[PDB]
Amino acid sequence: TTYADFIASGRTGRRNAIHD
Amino acid sequence: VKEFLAKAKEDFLKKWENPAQNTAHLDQFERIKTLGTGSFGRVMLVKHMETGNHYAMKILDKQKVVKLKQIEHTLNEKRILQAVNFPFLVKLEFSFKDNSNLYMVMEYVAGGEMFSHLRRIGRFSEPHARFYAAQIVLTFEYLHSLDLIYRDLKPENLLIDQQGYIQVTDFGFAKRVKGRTWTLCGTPEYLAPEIILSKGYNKAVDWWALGVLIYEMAAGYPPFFADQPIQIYEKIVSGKVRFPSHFSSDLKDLLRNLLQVDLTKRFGNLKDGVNDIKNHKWFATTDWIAIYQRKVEAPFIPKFKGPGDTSNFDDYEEEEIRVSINEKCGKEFSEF
Ligand SMILES: O=S(=O)(NCCNC/C=C/c1ccc(Br)cc1)c1cccc2cnccc12
Repeated sequence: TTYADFIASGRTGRRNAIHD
Repeated sequence: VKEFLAKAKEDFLKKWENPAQNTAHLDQFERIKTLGTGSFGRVMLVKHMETGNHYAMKILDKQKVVKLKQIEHTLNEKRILQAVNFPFLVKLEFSFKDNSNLYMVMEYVAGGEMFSHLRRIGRFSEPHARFYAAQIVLTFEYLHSLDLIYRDLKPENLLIDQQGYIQVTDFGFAKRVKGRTWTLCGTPEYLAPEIILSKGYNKAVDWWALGVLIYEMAAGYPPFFADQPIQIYEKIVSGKVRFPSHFSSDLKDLLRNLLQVDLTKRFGNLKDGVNDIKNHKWFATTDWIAIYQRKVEAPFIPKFKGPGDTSNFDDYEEEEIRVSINEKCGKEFSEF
């Protein structure tokens, strides 16, 4: 499931902002 | 509305032109606890000793803002923040600076981040998500009217207050711009294709970001995700979205419009402006007046147990405040 696919991933926590 | 915003432009303009400075000292506050952290600073629960009030003080290291080439952006932040005034934006109460850092003492929003609840809860029901959308809809309608672009919409930047309402924080990429702009800014998951495609952009990126928000709220995960940002950018520019089977048809069609790669076909960017959204089928039950007044039934109310209660925020290691004997980046920040 997409949900499963999402929880197993590297970006489930707080996402940082892209500067340079 | 048009009348409202009309009066609104005038107070912002006055403020825009004569931005305020140094409204306090460090030693008037009692440092209590880090509520968030970032590339060049941390936000702290702080207590004003004279009033016994609590605020969130943002502490920017001057040297690190310089190393990361973020001077203009930092300047935009304080200037735009002290100038705006809306029910869904956090209030900047003070600002000052010392030899070592820059400070912005804002209002302590007790409810915690939207991110936190949504992660724990999983996904929001359409009605709960819509409650929150409507609030970003008006907020953008206000923001854009002042020729501002927000540029950093994500659950991490939206806080919930005592009444279950939204409080948009972090105006580190906010910019007053008439015409196109070019900085690669934001969070990967929320970038509009034009931005990743280095093609100059306008406000339309704020409506694509909203389209992403609503999606992550109702389904529990972003419409485009992968392990590394390059993989995400690839998805964003592909213009291929799959919708969860539990999405209503009205929601699927609001989202098709908001997440339009063709920005001459994207809602919010069209002839009728923000009304295309405010008049969409999904929103047919929303009382925008009642919502602006905070007279709507808030679907969820994070309850907290008293002032200074920080149980809706994650724990962070405490770094100690160090203030140099030597003023650090004087010229670069003189207008702060
Ligand atoms: O702690 S916060 O930063 N929470 C929302 C910010 N989303 C995560 C970003 C954290 C961050 C901190 C320092 C830097 Br420099 C950059 C980002 C935060 C910021 C502004 C006002 C707040 C009021 N009440 C609680 C928290 C408040």
